[PDB]
Amino acid sequence: DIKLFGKWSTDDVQINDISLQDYIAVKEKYAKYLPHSAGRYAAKRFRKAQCPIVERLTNSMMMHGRNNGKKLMTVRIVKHAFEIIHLLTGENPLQVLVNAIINSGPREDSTRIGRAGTVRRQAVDVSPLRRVNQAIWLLCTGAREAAFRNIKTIAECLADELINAAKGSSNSYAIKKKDELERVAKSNR
Amino acid sequence: QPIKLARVTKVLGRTGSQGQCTQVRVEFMDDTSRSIIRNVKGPVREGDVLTLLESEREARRL
Amino acid sequence: DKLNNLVLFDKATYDKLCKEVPNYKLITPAVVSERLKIRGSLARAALQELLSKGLIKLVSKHRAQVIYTRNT
Amino acid sequence: IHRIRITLTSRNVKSLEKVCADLIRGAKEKNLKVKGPVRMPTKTLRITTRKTPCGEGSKTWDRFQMRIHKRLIDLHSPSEIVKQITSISIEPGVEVEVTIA
Amino acid sequence: PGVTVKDVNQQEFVRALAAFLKKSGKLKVPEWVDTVKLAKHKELAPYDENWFYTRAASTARHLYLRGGAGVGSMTKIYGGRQRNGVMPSHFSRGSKSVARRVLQALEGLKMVEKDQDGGRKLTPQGQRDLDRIAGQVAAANKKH
Amino acid sequence: GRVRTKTVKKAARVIIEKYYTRLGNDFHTNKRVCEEIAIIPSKKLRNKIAGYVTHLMKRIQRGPVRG
Amino acid sequence: LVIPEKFQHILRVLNTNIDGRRKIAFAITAIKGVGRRYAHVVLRKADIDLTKRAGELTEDEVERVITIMQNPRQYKIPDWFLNRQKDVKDGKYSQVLANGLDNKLREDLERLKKIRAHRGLRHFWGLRVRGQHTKTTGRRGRT
Amino acid sequence: QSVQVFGRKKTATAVAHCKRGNGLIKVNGRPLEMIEPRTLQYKLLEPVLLLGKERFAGVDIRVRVKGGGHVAQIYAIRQSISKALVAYYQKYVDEASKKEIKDILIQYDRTLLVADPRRCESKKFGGPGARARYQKSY
RNA sequence: ACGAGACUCUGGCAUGCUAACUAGUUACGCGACCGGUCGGCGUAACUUCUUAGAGGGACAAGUGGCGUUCAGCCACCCGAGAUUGAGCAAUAACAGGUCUGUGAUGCCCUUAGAUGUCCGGGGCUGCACGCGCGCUACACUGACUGGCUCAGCGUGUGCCUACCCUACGCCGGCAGGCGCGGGUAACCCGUUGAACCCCAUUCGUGAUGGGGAUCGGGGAUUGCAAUUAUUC
Repeated sequence: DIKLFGKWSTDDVQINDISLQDYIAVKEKYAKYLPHSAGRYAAKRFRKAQCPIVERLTNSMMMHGRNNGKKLMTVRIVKHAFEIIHLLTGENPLQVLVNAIINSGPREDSTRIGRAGTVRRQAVDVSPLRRVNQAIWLLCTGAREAAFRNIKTIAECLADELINAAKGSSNSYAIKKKDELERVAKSNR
Repeated sequence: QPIKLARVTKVLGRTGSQGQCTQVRVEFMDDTSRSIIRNVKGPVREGDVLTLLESEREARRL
Repeated sequence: DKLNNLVLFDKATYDKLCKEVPNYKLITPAVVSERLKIRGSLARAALQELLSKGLIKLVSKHRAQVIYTRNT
Repeated sequence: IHRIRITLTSRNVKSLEKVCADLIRGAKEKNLKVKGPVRMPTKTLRITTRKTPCGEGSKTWDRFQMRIHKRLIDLHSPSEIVKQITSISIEPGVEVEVTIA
Repeated sequence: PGVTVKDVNQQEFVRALAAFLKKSGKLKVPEWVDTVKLAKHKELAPYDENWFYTRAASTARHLYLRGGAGVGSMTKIYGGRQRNGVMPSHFSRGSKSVARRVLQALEGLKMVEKDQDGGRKLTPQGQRDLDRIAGQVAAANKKH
Repeated sequence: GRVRTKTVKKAARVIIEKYYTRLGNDFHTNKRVCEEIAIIPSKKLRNKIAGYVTHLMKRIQRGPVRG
Repeated sequence: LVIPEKFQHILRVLNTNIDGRRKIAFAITAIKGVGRRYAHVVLRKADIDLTKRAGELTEDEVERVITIMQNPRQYKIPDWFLNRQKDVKDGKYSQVLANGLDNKLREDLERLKKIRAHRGLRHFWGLRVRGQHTKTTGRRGRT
Repeated sequence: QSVQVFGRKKTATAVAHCKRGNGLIKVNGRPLEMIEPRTLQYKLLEPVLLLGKERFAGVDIRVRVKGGGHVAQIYAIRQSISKALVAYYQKYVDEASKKEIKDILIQYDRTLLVADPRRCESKKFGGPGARARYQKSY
């Protein structure tokens, strides 16, 4: 087979970015089944870029030190809630995933300029990689806080967080804090 | 606030207080007759595309 | 903080469960325990009873992660 | 009996290997069934210690290291030939022994 | 083309072994089941009330895998990290009394026999019974 | 981080200035001739010297070299 | 099926009101002797339905629990498992769980207080007598 | 009949002996798809799902795995299997079949034919971890 | 010229070579399964995984571009490796520390009302707060029944060196016991059956079962003595 997890279709992926697809793309022969191939992607600049999105996003689950390096839990926790998402939504655990991340990544940030600038900042464009990495962390942080002292468990916060991100709702922590940072930047333009 | 794409043609340099911005020249697709200078935040590449929220704004050059 | 949940059969536990609980599209022990505010022990007992009846479909089983889908 | 072993224990690899090659060549010269140089796993003793005499300054630990090596060679021969081939002007600093089965 | 002793899920294979043994009911239990702590890392009392059957089945499986597992091998199979609270924990061997009682309970019941190298091994009749169990449980869902 | 020390550069210059005829353009032959006609007490040093010798041969073909 | 009679949310063991919202074998931990592995042992030797809920527990089962826990001689459980092994005053090895006397047994320092031992003096000052360093640490409990 | 090509991952290793037989594969004297974690079963199963079962229906491969660490024990089984097939085909049958299988796997995954260069770095003194040092007093 | 680099040690490659019956493929009742998994055996091929020796191998070497077309840098083919990690580490100095290592010590204090091994009898295990190097913790990211399949470095039974790591049978919850005990070594520990997890009762959203951090009581092995239970 060539499908993700043997159930997720590989052929109905959409461009959906025209020319930003080069950094969010799962359509090649390297798109493997189980997102677990050790940590050889963080060894050189943009050798992470050729990695498929599913792999990096399941990698970004292990935070807080208590669950550091528990990639088995991460792949199980992604397989669960993937077998859920499409189910509750209906599309393709993939297409929904790319749409959710694209909707959860900021596009404009604020940076200080000059040798001694200490009063004002300036608006700057955000590169694909930076926003995607940040968005994945936001999604993971939202899942963690929906699983922290809350009635919801792991491998389930991710599903509804991704559904909200695809929907564009303010329920998800990701896009709501994206909007907060965007408002800060807009006041800082 | 329209959003448009422009192709990177020459990565001019790296600036910023501690250094976080890449100043780069981008040529628009739909015109190809006008190019601008933008400081993109985050790891950027050569020949890729960048999403700008404002086309009338340019960062400091040199 | 504190969450007082009933730990015995009562009027609310059995009612709106034969249809309205599988009437949703997403059913899990977390989902049922949240949309009914009952302990997961009796919820899992009812789920096992219904599975022995064979009207809901299991996707995953665990002591902390069980997945159900409508089969009626 | 035809069950004779010889044991060469040392610290340097060059002198021990030259001695082993000399012994194997000499035992090959006479028509002997000799087992080749068996290399026992070298053992290195690690000693991380204080550098300063009195505790003062930075915690710099001297990792003194001694590696020792052992070779065992079996051969089926008259023991008189074993004695006559042992005294072949062996290298200083190598300990050579003869073991019976 | 024959049947493999380990072609089944070892978890479900050992569960089938426990079910077969408790259907047989031959293996006895000692009088006390509440005195022994049963694990230097344990925090409470075991919640099975039948852990002797599972222990015997698992130990017979282990003796099938390899022999010589005498008094000194079993205690370190389940022995492990022992929480000392604030102190960094350390490895502690399993309780020797209950392990020795298990060794005496498995002995003398026509499944475990003495071997030249010490410890004990599995009598071939028990191996044939386990192979029959494995074949049946394979035909249950793996051969249909 | 692949700048050549003056030992390698000077040895390559001397070898090229004395033994132009023997050496060629393939590193695996320059290393052999260099180890033949020189006392190089290390394999790594010989590899570095031969690599810079091959680079110097690629330099001379396009024109005379200053050094 | 389920029991509609006798249903009480309180299991009175020592004229006390314990929380019934907790499941069995864990809610009874509140007693000064019953709890942790002690409760597990007494309910395991009680031979009752440990898989049932606390609400479905009947009066007869709590009565059986009281009978088994009153007599450590009911099932020949050795004395060392108990906390009052090798008792003071008189050699005592049975079990009696009751309020108003258990704290006096806890007040076993007064006997050694009367012997003015080093342990007695250390107990007088409220310090950790097991050799714990109290040089300047220990700021909790003094405001 | 036997190539014994082995395969490495961390300090752990796996040896896949390949012979002419029924085509069935055994690992640790056991069938293939019942490994207890059941999480990375397809990770080691990749060769079959990539090259097809027919390429795996003419060689009997017995794989033995030894080395500390359970995740280190896995990730060498599939590399050993691929290397065993490559060596067996090159030694016995012809070049073209092994060429196609190696080309397909490499275009899929490069790691299936070459070992991992990564290994655990030593720990230098003055700190709790490998690179990390003790907390300074300021 | 010194320092840097080179260099020494270490690892990423050796189906090329010298090779062992301590570790081991491939090898037929013996121990068995309706042609197949099973550390109980022995010679055979003589080394692939196993150990360590000679070597060899990587050189910004081969392409694309940038570069005062230089020194170099950035990507790709190939390759095990396209920056493995340490050791050593220069001028000249600090009134830095060490006279509590010195039987290396100078000069004052010494020269018995001593400034030592002798009872160890005697103490930093004494407390009204803060700075200074970590672990448990905050859980439905996991405590939790066990089903489990697997390590690396190495000290290890004594020309005054008594102190050694661990299997058979039994006892006991625990410290241990007795007969030979396996250890001149990869033969013995041990196919080091260690940490998480693939599951098995509770918790199903917590002050509790985790936090046992503070007070009761039971035992052993080197201890003339373990009180201020230091030790399990």
